Amino acid sequence: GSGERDSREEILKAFRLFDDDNSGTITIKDLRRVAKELGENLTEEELQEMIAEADRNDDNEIDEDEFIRIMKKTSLF
Amino acid sequence: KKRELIESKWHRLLFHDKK
Repeated sequence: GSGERDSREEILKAFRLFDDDNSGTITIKDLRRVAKELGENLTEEELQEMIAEADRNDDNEIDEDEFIRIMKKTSLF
Repeated sequence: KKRELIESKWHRLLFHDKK
């Protein structure tokens, strides 16, 4: 009985931390920013693969639902 | 397995445990 006290919260924290540009969605720019900050100098292509893996909206930004989905998918949360 | 290799990046961003 997690309910309130659920992985959803942690996902949402990660979503916010990722969404540096505060689009309410995680963009390629956000992913690059995150990656660079961690040290991961990821390419356009690498990022677009990640994008495409999560994106089912065809807008190029990972929305909360998509993020939740892939976070579950990958056992990230 | 591209799927795995790509998922590994999402994994790595958050699981960036120092390394």
